[PDB]
Amino acid sequence: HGEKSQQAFLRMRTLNWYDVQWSKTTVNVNEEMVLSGKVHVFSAWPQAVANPRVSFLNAGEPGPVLVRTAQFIGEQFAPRSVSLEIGKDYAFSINLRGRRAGRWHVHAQINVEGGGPIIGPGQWIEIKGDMKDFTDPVTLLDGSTVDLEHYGISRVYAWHLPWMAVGAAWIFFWFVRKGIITSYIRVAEGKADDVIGDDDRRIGAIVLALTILATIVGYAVTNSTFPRTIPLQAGLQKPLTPIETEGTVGVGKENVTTELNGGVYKVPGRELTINVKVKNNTSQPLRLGEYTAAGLRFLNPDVFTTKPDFPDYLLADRGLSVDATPIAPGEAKEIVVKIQDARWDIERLSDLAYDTDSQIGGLLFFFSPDGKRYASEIGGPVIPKFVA
Amino acid sequence: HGEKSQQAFLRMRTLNWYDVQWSKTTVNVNEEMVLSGKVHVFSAWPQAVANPRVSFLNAGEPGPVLVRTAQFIGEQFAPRSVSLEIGKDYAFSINLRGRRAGRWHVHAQINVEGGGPIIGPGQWIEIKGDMKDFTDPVTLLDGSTVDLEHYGISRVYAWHLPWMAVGAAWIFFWFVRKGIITSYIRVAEGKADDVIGDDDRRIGAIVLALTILATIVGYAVTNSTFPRTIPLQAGLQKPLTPIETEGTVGVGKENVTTELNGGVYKVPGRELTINVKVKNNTSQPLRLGEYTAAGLRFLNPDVFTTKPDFPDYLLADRGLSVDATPIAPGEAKEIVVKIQDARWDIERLSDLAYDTDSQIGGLLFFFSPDGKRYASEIGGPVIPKFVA
Amino acid sequence: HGEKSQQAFLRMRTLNWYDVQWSKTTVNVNEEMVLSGKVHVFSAWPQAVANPRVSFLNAGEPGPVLVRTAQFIGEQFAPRSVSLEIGKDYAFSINLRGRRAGRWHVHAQINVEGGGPIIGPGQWIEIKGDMKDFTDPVTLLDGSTVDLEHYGISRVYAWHLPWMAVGAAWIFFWFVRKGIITSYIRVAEGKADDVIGDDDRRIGAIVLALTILATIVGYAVTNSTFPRTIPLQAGLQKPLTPIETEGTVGVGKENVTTELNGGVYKVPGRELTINVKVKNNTSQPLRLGEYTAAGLRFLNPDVFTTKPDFPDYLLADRGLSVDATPIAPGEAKEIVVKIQDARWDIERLSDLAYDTDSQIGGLLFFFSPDGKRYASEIGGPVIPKFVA
Amino acid sequence: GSLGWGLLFYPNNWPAIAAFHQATEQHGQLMTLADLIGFHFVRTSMPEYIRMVERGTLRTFGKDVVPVAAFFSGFVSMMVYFLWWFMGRWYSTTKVIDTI
Ligand SMILES: [Cu+2]
Ligand SMILES: [Cu+2]
Ligand SMILES: [Cu+2]
Repeated sequence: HGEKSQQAFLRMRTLNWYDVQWSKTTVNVNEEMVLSGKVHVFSAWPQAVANPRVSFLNAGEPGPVLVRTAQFIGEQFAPRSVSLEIGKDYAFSINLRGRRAGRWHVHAQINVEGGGPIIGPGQWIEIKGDMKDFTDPVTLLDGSTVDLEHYGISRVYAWHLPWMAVGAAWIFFWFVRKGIITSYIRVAEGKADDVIGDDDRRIGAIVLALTILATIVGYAVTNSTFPRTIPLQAGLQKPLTPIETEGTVGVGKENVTTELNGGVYKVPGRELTINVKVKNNTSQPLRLGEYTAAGLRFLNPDVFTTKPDFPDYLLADRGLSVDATPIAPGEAKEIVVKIQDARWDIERLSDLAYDTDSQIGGLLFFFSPDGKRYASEIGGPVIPKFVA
Repeated sequence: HGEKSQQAFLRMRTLNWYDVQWSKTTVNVNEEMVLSGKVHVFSAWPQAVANPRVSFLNAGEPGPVLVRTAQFIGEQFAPRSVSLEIGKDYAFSINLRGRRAGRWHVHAQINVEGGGPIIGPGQWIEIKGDMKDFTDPVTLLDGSTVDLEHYGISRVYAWHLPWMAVGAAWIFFWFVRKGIITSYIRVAEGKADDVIGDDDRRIGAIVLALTILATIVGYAVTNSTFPRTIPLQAGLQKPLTPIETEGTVGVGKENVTTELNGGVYKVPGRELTINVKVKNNTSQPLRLGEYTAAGLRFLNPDVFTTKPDFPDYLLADRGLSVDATPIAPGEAKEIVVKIQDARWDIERLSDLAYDTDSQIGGLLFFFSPDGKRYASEIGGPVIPKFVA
Repeated sequence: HGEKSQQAFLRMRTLNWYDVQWSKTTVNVNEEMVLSGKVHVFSAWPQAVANPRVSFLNAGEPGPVLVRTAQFIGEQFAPRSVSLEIGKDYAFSINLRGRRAGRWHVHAQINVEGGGPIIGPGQWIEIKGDMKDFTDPVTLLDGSTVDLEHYGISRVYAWHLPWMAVGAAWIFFWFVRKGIITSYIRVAEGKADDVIGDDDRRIGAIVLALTILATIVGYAVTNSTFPRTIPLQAGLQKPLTPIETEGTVGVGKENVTTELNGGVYKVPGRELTINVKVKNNTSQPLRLGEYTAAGLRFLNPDVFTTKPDFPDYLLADRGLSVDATPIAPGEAKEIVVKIQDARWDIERLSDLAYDTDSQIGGLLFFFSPDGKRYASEIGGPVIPKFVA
Repeated sequence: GSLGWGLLFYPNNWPAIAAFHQATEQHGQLMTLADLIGFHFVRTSMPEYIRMVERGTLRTFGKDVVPVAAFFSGFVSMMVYFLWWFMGRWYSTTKVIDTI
């Protein structure tokens, strides 16, 4: 939920999220769901954020209200850290299992090691049931099942609480057999040996013998239960495979390319106006239908006549307009694009005035007569207009 | 001017400067001029110098004798740091405007973050006029103009001097109302309270109230003047676009490739003899016309019958010779090249004997029958000949 | 010899050694030999080991029992550090000269700056003769020969031992002319000046003038002998050239590609079973003849009916099998490959259960009807089977 | 005292070191005898990259490498000398304490 407070320019110029989807928006305790989507690694990665050579997919969520059961990105199962290449796109998905009854807002998230959290689109997901009923389970290599909700916790208490009890007993022993005040006085007066002589040392030599013993025993037993164990599995995963369908920025024979060429945003305000040198590059006439920034979607309603299923906070129908004059094929055309919506302000993207680099980022989505969507990356310096 | 003292091998094997040019060599105070040129990022970049992933274009010049007005490299406006890829070429230019009357020696310069200054060719630039006359100016976003030569400086003084005066007053106050010696003595004797009792504290309490107040006020006021300000704009710039015309090392279908295959320089001396494996690769017969090293130009006078406009210190007419036997097309030929000129020694390139890596670098320029110039990178180990 | 103790997974997923060859396995003192081979830089380089951007080729050998005379890698003479690119193959060779009579085990070795030693295949090499007879020699730039076995060593002693003697003399002098005990007592009593007054100071002033003099002399002399000297030559070498014949992973028009898809190894054990998605990709039918891991060779005896010359500890004839059903051309086939041999356990590759990333690596070698060998990289997670 | 100690270090070593800074050409490369000795007599754990020796910089101006190093060692030795003198004293302590 933090995303509003993060720096506007970093949000636009790092990860570009698209096609984010939640399998369900209501689930029972124990029922699965999948958050999925695609992401584009911005080609002019900001200094402020380390190279995303080391990154981690995650479910942006208030504690384990939903248990993650697996996740994937770059066509790999990704429980560990992964490399993202600057300029490429990756598809990801995260299998979530309902655990805690309530109405939670659940995000796509990636963390970069040099830089921190990057928060994707999030959606409310209602969970029904009683957490008492939640289980896992999980299959060991030996074939047996365990429920991770509870597995191992008994043994932990079985070891920890006895020792803490023993520890307290030992404190209370000495505290009783000698005072605090008595012992201070004794030591201060001179003896000292009235506080401790063997066989106080006998008692200690025995307690210690018992302790080492209990420790050798406890070790050997737990070694018999559980005779085959492995070290934590850790380390960066082999390189990912980017999206190649179809396309999909700088992929395939046919594409659109956009160069930003001046921009203006109103401070305070709701507006951004940009000039874009388009080239196309495809063998189709294209109209510009969409501009995505920080998960935010700005829609040309000439293209999106309907009008997608996607989180309210983040869905705008004024990403307009072309003239509907579909450009090419082969044609190169500077178009003025005027972005206007309340959400630009509400998601604090207007606070780019506060940032230390006044610069826009994101994907432009162009569409043919038929379905076919062609994506190009837009970005560069924009200037503020200081209004009343 | 430092370049001579810099280590020979690092100067040859980092940036390779070509086509450097000074719009003018004489200019009035306020009159513009452009320094421009191209640079080739040597393909075997030396350990000692950090990767040029973070660099900065600069006017090598003795303080602001000429104000820089803008600059560009890799086809971008470059007021901040830029990335140079190893192997590529970039073109740059710097708009200078005359400020201080005199005869200054103005270089092209690039600094690498890991490594330090790399100094390109420089040229004398006379400036005429009187610095009293120098102005900028510069347009704010609100539309108004300011002269940067003077802008803001009053307001600075207006704040700083009164405070220093207040500071001085307070010191003098106490130094008078109580002595140094009297105070020392009083304190040393026992009192102490004779030096400071309220209402010395009353005076302090009031001066502090007055200070805080003056601070709040001066803050608020400067907030009313100037109610719209931005943070300094900082950070590395998006990747540059390399030179692609038209050949231009490892670009296009047609090219020359040179391998160094033995070299000998005289210590002490003026000479360097190198064997080069040429391959061409173009569809034209090529003669070798030039060798550039550290901004230094060694010309074949068979090709340069005339004989370019370029700083005297740096222009040699003994980069000779081929046999004038124009090689190919398609032909692969080991040729002996003999470099000899006073400037090799004068620019301390002979001091490669002193260096920790005895190794040559730079560009070879081959020419067709007509104009067409084809550039290849040469470099690798050379051996000294220890002469009398 | 240490290699057995190194972590199994690091060994498999770093350098992949093939075609390692020892010119001789018996040699006389002063007689040459060449260790040569090729290496493949695994494509999913482990976090635990720095990028091999800085590495060094070496003869894994117990002190100088053989003197290295030259070495080469990436078609470069490599006395200094070199870059290895992830995914590429490089061929290397090392010229060794016999020096110490005995039976030594001599390895191919590469060290990565971030990470440490990677040990190649090693072979026993018998050396015959008497070390007394060993020489070099070596030719200086001025033309003269020297024998490095002995060159310079006299001059060192000539300078070192006098000064040590002089230093002792000085100690003994004061030790005698004053006592330890006497001097202590004197100083402790009050004087102090009875221990040292000029002309003890005169003796000092003279010894010092003699010392500086001897030092100016010795310098100027050694400056006359040896009047032309160079600093140590140090630094990373220009980028290597990878193997392009022919091929040879991800090189040329025709190739095999393997994807690991599940694996099982027995703990404890001798066995590894892997499913391999093959594609081919060549215009020939291919049988899988070899799997190389850590220098270890696992051979299909259907392909290797004979049966190569290669160190016993490291040569296995159960890398079997296909069905001998030669796959393609153009065919994509998932094949079960069963690796079994004592050497898997002996070279501690079974101690992958102990590692912190349970994961296999290496080259698969496919063969046509005729000779032609087509190499593909295999690697990925395996699972252990916990047996009795 | 410590300034001379610094300055004299390279000079009093030169006589022993100069032999090995004679040049040689191996396979097209320039090498000192010193590089070549290290190169020939194979150490299992001594990769050339590990050295930590001068490899050049864009701020060396000369010709000045040894003299600046010698003076730098001189000036820094002053501080270390002070510190170690006083530690010589501390270690010369004859203090007797009363318990452990
Ligand atoms: Cu949220
Ligand atoms: Cu100059
Ligand atoms: Cu061995």
